[PDB]
Amino acid sequence: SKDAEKLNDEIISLNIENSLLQDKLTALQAEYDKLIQR
Amino acid sequence: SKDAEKLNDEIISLNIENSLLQDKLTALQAEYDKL
Amino acid sequence: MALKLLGFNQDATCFSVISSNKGVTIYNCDPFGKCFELEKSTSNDEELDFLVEMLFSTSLIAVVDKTIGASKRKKLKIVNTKRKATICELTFPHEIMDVIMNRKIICVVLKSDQIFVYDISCMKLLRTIDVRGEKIGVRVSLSTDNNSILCYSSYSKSDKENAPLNDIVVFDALKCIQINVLPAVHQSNIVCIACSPDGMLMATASEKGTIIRVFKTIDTENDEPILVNEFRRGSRPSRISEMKFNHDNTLLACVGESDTIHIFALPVTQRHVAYIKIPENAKYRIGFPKDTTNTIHICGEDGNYLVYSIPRNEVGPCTLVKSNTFD
Amino acid sequence: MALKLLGFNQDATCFSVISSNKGVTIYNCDPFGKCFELEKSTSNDEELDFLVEMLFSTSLIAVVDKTIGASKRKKLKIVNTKRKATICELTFPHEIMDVIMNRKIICVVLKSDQIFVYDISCMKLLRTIDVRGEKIGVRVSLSTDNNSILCYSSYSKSDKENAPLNDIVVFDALKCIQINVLPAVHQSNIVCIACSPDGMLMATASEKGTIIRVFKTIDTENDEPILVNEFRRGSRPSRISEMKFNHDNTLLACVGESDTIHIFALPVTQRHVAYIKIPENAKYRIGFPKDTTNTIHICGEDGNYLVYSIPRNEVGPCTLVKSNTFD
Repeated sequence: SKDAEKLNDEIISLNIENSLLQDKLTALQAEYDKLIQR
Repeated sequence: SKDAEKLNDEIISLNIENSLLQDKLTALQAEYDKL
Repeated sequence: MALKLLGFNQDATCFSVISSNKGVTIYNCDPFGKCFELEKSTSNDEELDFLVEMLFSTSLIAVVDKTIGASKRKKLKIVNTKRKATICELTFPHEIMDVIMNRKIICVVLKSDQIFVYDISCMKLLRTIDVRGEKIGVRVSLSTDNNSILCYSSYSKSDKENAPLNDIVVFDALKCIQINVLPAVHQSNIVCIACSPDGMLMATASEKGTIIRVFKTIDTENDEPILVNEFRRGSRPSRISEMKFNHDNTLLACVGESDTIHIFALPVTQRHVAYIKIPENAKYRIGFPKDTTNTIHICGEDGNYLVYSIPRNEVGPCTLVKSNTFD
Repeated sequence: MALKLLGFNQDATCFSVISSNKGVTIYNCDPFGKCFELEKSTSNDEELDFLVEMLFSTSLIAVVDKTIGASKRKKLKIVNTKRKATICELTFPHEIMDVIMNRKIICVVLKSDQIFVYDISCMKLLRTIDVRGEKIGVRVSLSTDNNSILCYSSYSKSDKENAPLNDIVVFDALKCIQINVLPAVHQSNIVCIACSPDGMLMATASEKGTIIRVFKTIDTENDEPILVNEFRRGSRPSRISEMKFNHDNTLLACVGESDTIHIFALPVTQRHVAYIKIPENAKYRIGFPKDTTNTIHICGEDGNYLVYSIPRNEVGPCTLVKSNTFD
C-alpha cells in the first residue's frame, strides 16, 4: 500500500530529528553545566 | 488498514516527543543566556 | 518473590510486567516478543516499581518510581523505548497512585485525590481537580479514543454525618467541562471504575454489594442519570480489581479476588454469560483487542499469558486458544 | 542564465531544481505542486547552490552550499521543509562533491576522495574511507532500499606506472564490511556509476568506451565477479551523466551529452530497446517510480517535465503521457 509506505518513511524522519535534538539537548545541558561550575 | 491505524498512532507519539524536546530547548536556552 | 504488579495496555497490544528480578519488561502479543526492557535501577530485593501506563503501541511510556521512597511520590518520566532517553521529568506535591493516558489527554492521580489534566501535545496543565479539597482511595477511569472522557468517584453531601462515601462524576477533560454528576450509586465504597473506549458507558464496583452497575455517560438525560443493567455477583461477595469494556460495548470483563472471571453481555444492540476459571490466590489482568470481538487476552502473575475465545450463544466457559509463558 | 543544476529524488517522487533567480525550488510529480521553496540566500546572479540530496517523500533535506566560497566546502545542513529549521550542521575538512542518502545510511563524498558513512538514526560516523589515501573525480552510487550497499570507483595497482586509474569496489555500508573488489573493468576512467534499488546490480560508464557493463553486486561468486551484459553505444561515443535501475531490475536508463535517451532491458528474468529523443545542448535527468514499470519520469533544464511510456515488445520509441512546465 503506497500510503502505508509513506507513513513508515515519515516515522524514520521523525525519529531522526528527535535523536538529533536529544543529542543537541545533552550537548547544550553539559556546556551550561560546565560554565556554571567554573 | 489496521496497520495504517497503528502507524498513525506512532506518528502522533513522535510529534509529541518533537513538541516536548523543542520546549526543553527553549527552557534551557534562556537559562544559558542569563549565566 | 513472584513477578507481581502487572499493567495492561489500552489497545490490548501488549502488557506491562514488573519482573521482581530486575527492572520492568514489556511484552508484545502478536507476534509475542520482548518489546522493551528497563535496565537496573535497584538496590534491594523486594522494592518494586509500581506505576506504568503506556500509549497504544508506541514508544511513549509513562514511568513513575523505582526506589521505595527516594524518588517515588514526586516523579514522572516520559521515555522513548527505541532510544531509552528521558524527555520530560515532572514533579508533583504528593504520591502518585494511578496514571491513565490516551491520544490527547494525560491524567495523573495523586494520593491526596488530586487529578492533574494535561494536554499531551505541550504538557500544559489544563486543570487541577481538588476532589478531597471539596468534601480506601479514589478510583479513576478514562476513555481510550478521542473525545476522551474522564470518570472519577467523589464524596457525597454526608461528610458531616460520616467520613467516607462514594458517588460518581462524569467529566469532559477535552474542554474541562463537568458533564454529569451521578448520585450515591452504592451503599458502600467504590473499589474500581471502568469507562468504555468510546466514552459512552461506565461501570461501578462496590466493596459490600459486589453488584456492578452500568450508567450512560454523556447522552443521558440531564434530569436523571439512566441506569442500563445490573449483573449477578455469584455465590459469594468478592472484591473487584479491574474491569474492561469491549470495543463494540457488547461485552464486559470482570476480575478480582475470586476463583473465576465473569463476562457480561450488553443489551445495547443477563446475570452471567462467559466464565473463565482462574487459580485461587493469584492475581490477573484483563484486555481484548480491536481486531475481533471473540478473543480475550489474559495476563497472569503466575507467569502465563493466555488467549481465550468467547461463546456467542452458549452460557458455557471460555475456550483456550493460544498461550505463552513469561520471564 | 538558464535554470541549471537539477536534482532527482530516489523514489522518483519529486525533483530538486535550482532556479537561477532565487534559492532553489522543489516540485512534486502527483499532483504537481510547489512542495518546497528555499528563500533568498544570494548576493550575486551567477553564484549557484550546488549539492542537494533528499529523503524519499519526507520533510528531511540535505543541503550544502549557497555562496561561491563563503561556506561551501565545509558545510552540510539538515533541514525540515515544514518548519524551515536547521537541525544539525556538520563540518568537513574538504570540499563536498556528492551526497547520497537512503533510509538508514547517509554518505558524504569529499573532493579528496574521502567517503563519510553515518548511521542516520543518530548521525554517528561509521567509517572514514581514504580511497585516495591508499593509492576527474570519484563516482559513488548507493542502493535505495535497506541492506543499503555502497559502490565506489577506486584506483588500480598501476599508480607507479601512471597517475590515474579506475576499478570498482563494492562495500556493505550496513556492517562496514568490504564485500567485493572488481578489477579494472575499463581501460579508462569511470564517469558514472548506478546501483540497483535492491542492491543486487551495478552499471559502469567509461569516458572513452561509452559501453555500459553490468555486474552482479553481492551474490556474485567470490572467485570472480560475474558480468551480466553490455550495451551498444550507438553511432557516436558520448559522455554519460546519470543511470538508473528499474524496481524490478528489468530496465536501465542512460542519459548524457547525447541527442537521445537510451533504454536497456535486462535478462535477469539486448543492444537497444526504447529511445527517447532529446534536445541537443540541454541536459536532462532520469527517474521512474515504484507504482509501475511502464512510466519513466524525465527532468529537463529547458523548463519541461515529461513522463514517457515504455514499449515492452517494440523497438519503437517511447510514448509521451503527461507533461508539465517549470518556474
